Amino acid sequence: EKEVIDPMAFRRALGNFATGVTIMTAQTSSGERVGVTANSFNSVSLDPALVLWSIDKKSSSYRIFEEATHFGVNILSAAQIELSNRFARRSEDKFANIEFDLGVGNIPLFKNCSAAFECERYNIVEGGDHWIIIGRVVKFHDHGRSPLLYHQGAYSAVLPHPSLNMKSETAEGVFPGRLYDNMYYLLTQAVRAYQNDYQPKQLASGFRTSEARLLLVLESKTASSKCDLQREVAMPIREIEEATKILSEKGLLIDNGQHYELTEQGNACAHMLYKIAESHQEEVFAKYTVDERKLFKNMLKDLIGI
Amino acid sequence: EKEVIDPMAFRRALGNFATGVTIMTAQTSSGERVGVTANSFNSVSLDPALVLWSIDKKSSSYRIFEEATHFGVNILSAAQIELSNRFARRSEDKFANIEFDLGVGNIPLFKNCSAAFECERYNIVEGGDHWIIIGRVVKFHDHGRSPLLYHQGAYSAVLPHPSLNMKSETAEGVFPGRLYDNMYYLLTQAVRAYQNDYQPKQLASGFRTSEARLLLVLESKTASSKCDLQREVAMPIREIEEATKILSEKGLLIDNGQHYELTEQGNACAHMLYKIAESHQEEVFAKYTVDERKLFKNMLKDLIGI
Ligand SMILES: Cc1cc2nc3c(=O)[nH]c(=O)nc-3n(C[C@H](O)[C@H](O)[C@H](O)COP(=O)(O)O)c2cc1C
Ligand SMILES: Cc1cc2nc3c(=O)[nH]c(=O)nc-3n(C[C@H](O)[C@H](O)[C@H](O)COP(=O)(O)O)c2cc1C
Repeated sequence: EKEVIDPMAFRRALGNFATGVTIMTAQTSSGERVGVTANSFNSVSLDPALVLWSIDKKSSSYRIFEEATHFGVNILSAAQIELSNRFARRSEDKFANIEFDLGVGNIPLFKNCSAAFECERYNIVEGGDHWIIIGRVVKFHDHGRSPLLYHQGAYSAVLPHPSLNMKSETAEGVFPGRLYDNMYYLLTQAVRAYQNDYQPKQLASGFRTSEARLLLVLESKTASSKCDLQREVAMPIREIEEATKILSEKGLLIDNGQHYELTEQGNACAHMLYKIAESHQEEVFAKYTVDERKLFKNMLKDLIGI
Repeated sequence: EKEVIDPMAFRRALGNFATGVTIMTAQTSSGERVGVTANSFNSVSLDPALVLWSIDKKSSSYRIFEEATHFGVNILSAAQIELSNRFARRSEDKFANIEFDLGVGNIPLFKNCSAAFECERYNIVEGGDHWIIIGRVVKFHDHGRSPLLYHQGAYSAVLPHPSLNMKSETAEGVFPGRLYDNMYYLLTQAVRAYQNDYQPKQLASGFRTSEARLLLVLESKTASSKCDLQREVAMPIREIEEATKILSEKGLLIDNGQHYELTEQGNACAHMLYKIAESHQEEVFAKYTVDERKLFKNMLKDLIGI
């Protein structure tokens, strides 16, 4: 006896494992290039230096990866969401107007990535409805740029710094070291404390990141179109479609032909998410004047540059 | 003669791919049980439901994963750094004083995780100095808790929210939607902008996250133990040892046998990292009074709870 696994509910469960984001590329001697956004990448071995990913067996790009003797792994930085979206959708020329260099074996390498790996195709292994492609790394580029994150269906970023030592007996002892008493560290630890308050409440009310973002954006109806919407929620199109379907089942959203609109329940759920977020600062700043609180927001906007 | 890339430079480069953190567990019919912290996990296939990970061929736990018919994947939450560290070090009893449940095939399952996957051992594939273990998922748990991240040798958290539209001619148009105009959103965008200023300057200096943290902490924690140090910098032991070896070869750190100590050049680098962080806010808040900046800092600390 083997258990039947629902594939969409299993896909949602996998969204709990955060990953960076890559684009796998290859080009033949002929001149045919492929590039495929992928988060199935991981490392295997240091010597020999080996990495792997999993490509759909129905992919139109599989033939080129199978034939080309070399392929590249581009680790996207936080600034490359547009690249990630371009190479996630079939089109006539995914590379149109992209700048890229040629590594060994004609590997296409994008500029401004967090890192890149030039691989020789090493082995191809059966993987259910995917093929597992194992590559030997023969060259790499390590730039260190802050990476693009993919988690619970949505694009995010890495929050810097180790946490405060919150059981310390001394006042300055809360900092991991005294040079962490600085404005940058304080801001990251304020975010971390806000998230620790807000996140469990959002989750206990039954919303995951991708659902939450669609509710908050669709409530305001600011350019409610498919390309405009993707840009605002920072999610893949495949994840927008999946998340509007769930919201539809919860009675929160209507998919009227071309665009999406919340229902009255959906509007109330969006507003409930706002009140949760605003709850923490309401409590923490209850004893500050309106002027002080107005001032705090303005200094925040000054660091942001708005 | 066989040419290979430097394994330790390669490991550093792989640090650019962010991942979650798992513990892999198994218990055989004879009662032998294992748990291994791992971040080589990823998904393979939706139908059949397949995932994989890679384990070191010299692992003393491999024999039990090879014997057990079933194994678990526990996706760790942000609050489980202690569990992560516990299951990353060889030990007489990793499971001592740890609460856990048993799944199918007596899989050890930990409490308070982000998610967990019960697998039947499906296939073991040659992986250089690792074995690639493929699992068929027979049951999953989807809790959605904020995840533990691992990036450039160190533990971090997720920075939430879609980025604001910096090219907006209107104040409202900056936000992905109007309900994102709240304190929590503004804090995360503040962190984003700060990091976009700080990060390329820390990179230009040659430091990755693991090195930077060690510098900042060791600059004032001149006598910390190896346990306290792991807790303070939020890095596993194995990364601390790798990072201090790099810092030693750069001339920034000495290992006198008992403790780690920064050199004169190490101290100067720690203070430079501090200046970079402090310089952004110093420029932006120049126009505010001495007491206005004091008020801002005090309000941040109220948010934190210190
Ligand atoms: C975040 C993200 C991760 C993805 N990861 C993978 C992957 O690991 N493997 C895969 O085959 N497709 C993945 N895709 C989908 C492919 O990008 C998509 O099928 C492909 O670009 C379609 O073009 P093709 O049919 O020419 O391959 C991913 C898409 C997104 C948005
Ligand atoms: C964040 C992190 C990720 C790790 N990932 C892996 C991995 O993917 N594969 C592996 O074999 N070991 C990995 N390790 C190391 C093992 O956890 C460690 O070697 C093991 O627990 C040693 O015990 P054993 O010799 O009894 O297996 C990782 C350690 C850490 C801290």
